[PDB]
Amino acid sequence: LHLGKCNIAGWILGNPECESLSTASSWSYIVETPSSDNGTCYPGDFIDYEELREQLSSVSSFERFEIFPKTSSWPNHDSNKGVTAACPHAGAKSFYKNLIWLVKKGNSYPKLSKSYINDKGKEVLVLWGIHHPSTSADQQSLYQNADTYVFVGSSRYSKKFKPEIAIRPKVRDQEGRMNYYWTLVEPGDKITFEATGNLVVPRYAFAMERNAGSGII
Amino acid sequence: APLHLGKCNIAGWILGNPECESLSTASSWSYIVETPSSDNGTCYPGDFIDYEELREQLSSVSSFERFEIFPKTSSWPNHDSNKGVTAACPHAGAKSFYKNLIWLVKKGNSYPKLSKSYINDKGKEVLVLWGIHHPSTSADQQSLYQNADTYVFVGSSRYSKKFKPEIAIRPKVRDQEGRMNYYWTLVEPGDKITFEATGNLVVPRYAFAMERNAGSGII
Amino acid sequence: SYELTQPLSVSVALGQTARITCGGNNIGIKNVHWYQQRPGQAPVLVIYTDINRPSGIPERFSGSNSGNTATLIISKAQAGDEADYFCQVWDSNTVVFGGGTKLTVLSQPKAAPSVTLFPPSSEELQANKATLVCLISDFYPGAVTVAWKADSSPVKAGVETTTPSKQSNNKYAASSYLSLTPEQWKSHKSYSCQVTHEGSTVEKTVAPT
Amino acid sequence: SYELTQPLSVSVALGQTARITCGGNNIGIKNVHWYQQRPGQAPVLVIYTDINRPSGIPERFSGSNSGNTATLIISKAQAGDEADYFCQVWDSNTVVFGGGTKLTVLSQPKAAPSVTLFPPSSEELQANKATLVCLISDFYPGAVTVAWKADSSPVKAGVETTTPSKQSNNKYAASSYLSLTPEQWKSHKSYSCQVTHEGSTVEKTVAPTE
Amino acid sequence: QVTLRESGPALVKPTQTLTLTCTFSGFSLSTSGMCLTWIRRPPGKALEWLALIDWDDNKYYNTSLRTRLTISKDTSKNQVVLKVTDMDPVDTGTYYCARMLYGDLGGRFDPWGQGTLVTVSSASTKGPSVFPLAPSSKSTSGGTAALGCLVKDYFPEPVTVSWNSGALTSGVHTFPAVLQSSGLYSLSSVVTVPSSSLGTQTYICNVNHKPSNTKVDKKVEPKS
Amino acid sequence: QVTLRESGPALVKPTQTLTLTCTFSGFSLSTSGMCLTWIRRPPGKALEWLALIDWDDNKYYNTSLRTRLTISKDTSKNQVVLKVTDMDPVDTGTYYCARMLYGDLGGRFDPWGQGTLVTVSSASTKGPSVFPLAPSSKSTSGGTAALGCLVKDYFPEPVTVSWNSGALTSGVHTFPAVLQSSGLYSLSSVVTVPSSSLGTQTYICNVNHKPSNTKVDKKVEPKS
Ligand SMILES: *[C@@H]1O[C@H](CO)[C@@H](O[C@@H]2O[C@H](CO)[C@@H](O[C@H]3O[C@H](CO)[C@@H](O)[C@H](O)[C@@H]3O)[C@H](O)[C@H]2NC(C)=O)[C@H](O)[C@H]1NC(C)=O
Ligand SMILES: *[C@@H]1O[C@H](CO)[C@@H](O[C@@H]2O[C@H](CO)[C@@H](O)[C@H](O)[C@H]2NC(C)=O)[C@H](O)[C@H]1NC(C)=O
Ligand SMILES: *[C@@H]1O[C@H](CO)[C@@H](O)[C@H](O)[C@H]1NC(C)=O
Repeated sequence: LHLGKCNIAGWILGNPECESLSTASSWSYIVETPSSDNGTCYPGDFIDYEELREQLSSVSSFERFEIFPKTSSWPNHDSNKGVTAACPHAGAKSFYKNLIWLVKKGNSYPKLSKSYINDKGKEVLVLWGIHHPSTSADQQSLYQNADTYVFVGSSRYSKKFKPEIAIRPKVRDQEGRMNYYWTLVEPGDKITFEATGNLVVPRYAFAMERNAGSGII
Repeated sequence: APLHLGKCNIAGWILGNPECESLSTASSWSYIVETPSSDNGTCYPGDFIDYEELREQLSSVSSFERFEIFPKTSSWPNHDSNKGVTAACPHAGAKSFYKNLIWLVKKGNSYPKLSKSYINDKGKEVLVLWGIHHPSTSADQQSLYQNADTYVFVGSSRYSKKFKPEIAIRPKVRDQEGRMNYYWTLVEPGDKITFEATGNLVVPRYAFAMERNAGSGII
Repeated sequence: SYELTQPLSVSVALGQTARITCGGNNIGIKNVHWYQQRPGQAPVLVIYTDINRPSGIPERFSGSNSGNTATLIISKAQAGDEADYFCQVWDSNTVVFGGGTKLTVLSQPKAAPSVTLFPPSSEELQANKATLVCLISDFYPGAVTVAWKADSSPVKAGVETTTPSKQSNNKYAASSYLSLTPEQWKSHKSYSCQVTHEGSTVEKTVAPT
Repeated sequence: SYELTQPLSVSVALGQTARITCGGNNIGIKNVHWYQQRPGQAPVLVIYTDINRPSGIPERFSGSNSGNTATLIISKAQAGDEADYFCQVWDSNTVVFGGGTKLTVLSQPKAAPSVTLFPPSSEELQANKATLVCLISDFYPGAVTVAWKADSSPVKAGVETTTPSKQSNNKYAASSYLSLTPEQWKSHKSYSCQVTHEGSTVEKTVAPTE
Repeated sequence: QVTLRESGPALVKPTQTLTLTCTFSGFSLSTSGMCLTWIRRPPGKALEWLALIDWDDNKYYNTSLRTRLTISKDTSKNQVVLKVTDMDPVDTGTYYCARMLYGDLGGRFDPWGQGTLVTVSSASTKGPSVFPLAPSSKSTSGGTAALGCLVKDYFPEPVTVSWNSGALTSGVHTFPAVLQSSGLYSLSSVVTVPSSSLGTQTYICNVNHKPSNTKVDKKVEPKS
Repeated sequence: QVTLRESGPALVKPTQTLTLTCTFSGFSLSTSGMCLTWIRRPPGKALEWLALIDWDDNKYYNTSLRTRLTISKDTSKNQVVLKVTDMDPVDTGTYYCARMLYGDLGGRFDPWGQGTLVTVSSASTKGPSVFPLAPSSKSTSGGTAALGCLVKDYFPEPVTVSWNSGALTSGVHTFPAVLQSSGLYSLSSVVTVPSSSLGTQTYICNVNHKPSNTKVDKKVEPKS
């Protein structure tokens, strides 16, 4: 579709300004603005953005679904605290609608291990993020554990993530960074998340069926 | 008068961005004038860590001398110090790099474990800077540093951090889909700074023995 | 600087919900922290960055932040929640505190005072001194009055009475001292401390013996 | 889109330095790779991204790149360096090759050809065929003429001769064939293959019998 | 477990310099995002921030009081120092040492020290006279008795009172001091003990008036 | 080691479809920055790029010949297939398989396969005739003798020639073929062997013309 003053990243991640939209179910190309104000509200670097740009260029069937329900998928962690000033919505802190910033629950961030099998009969687009805190204080305050790791694994994807604690130049009042990754899950495959902190879990995924060709305008 | 840079920022000046002159160094200054967000700064894409703190430490200086802490020709005999060039840092049309950093590459089909150290004998705190390269693909990692699972460790009496590089395709910035992070520290006199890496390390060529003053900022 | 504005006092009925506001221009995008200071103790962090609750803080403490107003919510207000609350932000390399808000819990039940009274010790008499200590504790509200008596005459010289302060059990304690000379002490038949609290009176009497 | 330009050929003397230029607008800010393709072999990467040398490539290979011209530099040119050299880049997310440069090493020493002549095999004669084979090898330069003789008469038709090709030892080899009928081969007293190379003549002769 | 302690209740004459030392443990100041802060509270008066030092030896100050404040960290051992030049009576109050956690999360204080009382006066110190309060069973108590200690005529605040070197804590009630017309302070501390323990147990109240460096151990025993 | 093997020399008729198959080992096509590329070289012209497939299954094509190219990764078997429809005589040449390494270094080919010879012609495939070249000593320097094999009248190129099933490579010289006036090819292969071995050691030249699916083993024995 045509998405106004938002970019692909902010639209697929669900920036607060791009907003939860009904959207269409099929398109052949995508009309973007040369420079968009609302991309990634928390500072970071979208990995394989050009790859995802072309995969989403032409889609015949597009349906978003809550892969991990915010309410019951994370009992051992806090799913209702992950808001930031870098992602404001109408004078208050917010975050991406499709991602959940998981925080410790009290004085414990237990080992996380969640899985999802693709029973949608078509490849599902999953997106997540790893938060790199600005200081060691935020690492202890957010995820308790000092030495953490994130592991995202499927039959077509395997990578471990080691967060780095460092004070980046302040952008949107943030000195930490947050990268965003994504993978496609073939039908029948099982994506598995394993982390002890710094994981921005997915809330809404996207079951899709792509087409050949197309680009971006 | 104190300092002045002009077309470059502090980052491009301290690192040796080949578009700013590296040698117009007055021995002392009270404050610094520059263009903060500058065109010529960190030419290879990445983030400068603790950059705002480094600006204050460099705001007011009484004595400032640059010196080749690790001579390019003799400090790295088992690694290649003449191949570290990029199109993101151009000079007279060819590729170039920072005048004060050396991008080390494997020599042949081997990148032996690097371990270099310097003792502060200048009689004052020495400013040491180094970079960590994050390639875009595992093919670049094998072509530059041979080894697959590498690590960088920088240790001193007043600092300690281990660096694990992440291989990922970041959005193309200045014709580079990989990233390079820049770090710095101050070595008190008598203290020994140590570098231990099996790849991805952008070793320092020139350090800065200095004596700081209290106060001052940036204009 | 940056202005943080709180109300001076907030009062709530027992078992109800209190809401202390912290005003600031576009404060919704700023990180607000709340600190509780009960009378006579050090401040403690009860809510950091707007909504988060540290360990050990009871569940009735919550917080919100949006627009131009931060807010500290204390559901099921208890007597032990009477304290001073301060909002704070770290802004432009400077701490910024709010003026603070004294929270009082209305409709608290009354408590009758226990009144202990000591005669002048023998050692103080040897020092050519004599003091009567009247100790008043475990009463609510804080308002009491103390009257001393020589035999039956009501004395008014050499009397120092404290202001009642909240002790740890959320009630008030107070003390009154009657300074006499040793000759005055031995001169009279007895001395009485008379404490009046909420229409009721307790009187205790010591005698030189 | 992007247009790489090379010279059609470059010549150097033995031991001198060879330089092959790759032309392109603002090529200095682009990663140029150099590939070598020896006669009848698969290409090999000799220089990647401008100045880098892979393992096994002799150290006399180097490169440079600035302004509008990239260069492959071969010091101490050897006879085995004669090949086709191509430059290649990645522009607009496409592969772009150059026209290629043919490097000829001059001043090479001359070598006399060894000639071997085989008569028609008894097995071939039974197939109503007959082929004389004249195998010429180990000569430089690669310019020879071949003449066939029947007794002492010139042989016209039925002659197939190859163009010389580089050997592994950087010398040239050639082969010439004479097809006869079994009755022709038994009719003449002898057949001869004459190989002229650099003004020198080597003639070999075969005759029929058991 | 984090521990923040201040350095002794002080009496400072007007125009003199106060010096407070904060000793800490359970964490390192060199850790990223760790700071130490001095925050005071005068009588009445909202909380007032003074100075902060972070993990990189950077120093921030109450800009209204910048010329009088100096914060520094002892190169030896885990200690922080605050110096406040020419003190005024308005600078009287409790001075708290607190760790400040910094990050993109905001800049908050946890935990706080127990605080130290600084009194700016020209009146000079005076040790306390300690008299025992013989045990009694009349007012309140049941099978227990009530003995105590009278801490009289001292300046300035505070005095710390314990019983049996801290071995007795249950049933101890030290009342807030009274400011007498003489300008001095006086308080009383009592403890309810079983009436059968009188005679079979020694009871000693430990009074410590650090400003005068006077510490008294008064033995309280029944009057026979 | 890294290995790339092309699939068989092919003779294609004009307007037919060429199908090449490259098999690889020593690396995984799914590793980041790994690609597989088809590059051909017509006789008398420079290297021309055909197609490319990367680790993200993205496919890149020679824009000039996009309508005819089709590259794909055959799942499971570590094989990339190139389909070129409407094959014409200009498409004749050696087709190479090359791994392309992609990164910020800039996309380069290493290693290359040894290449497969593709002939586009309407002519009929003809298997060769093999005749022994009995040993002679007129041109061998020592005791050595020169025996060989005449591979005559085959189409198209190439043929392979070994001796004793590959157990003999020393002294072997296989001369390049001659394109006869009949349009067919002929070549000879000779091997210099010791004279003492003659009669007591069997020498068998092994000829294999894959386009005609013909393989001839020829024993070259001395004249008696
Ligand atoms: C930095 O230190 C300052 C003291 O040097 C401190 O100033 C204090 O601020 C209050 C206002 O909040 C002053 O005045 C107030 O007086 C009555 C007191 O209840 C209020 O009702 C009035 O509105 C009036 O504003 C205090 O007198 C002043 N403290 C003094 C003079 O000792 C700042 O707050 C400190 N800054 C920070 C960020 O903590
Ligand atoms: C793509 O294929 C075309 C052939 O259809 C190539 O175009 C010719 O390439 C040869 C080099 O072998 C040149 O001599 C011709 O001049 C080219 N003709 C045209 C019209 O361009 C082309 O080079 C191939 N692409 C690449 C990158 O090699
Ligand atoms: C310097 O800036 C120019 C543009 O002003 C840019 O083209 C060049 O790449 C920069 N070089 C470096 C080394 O930063």
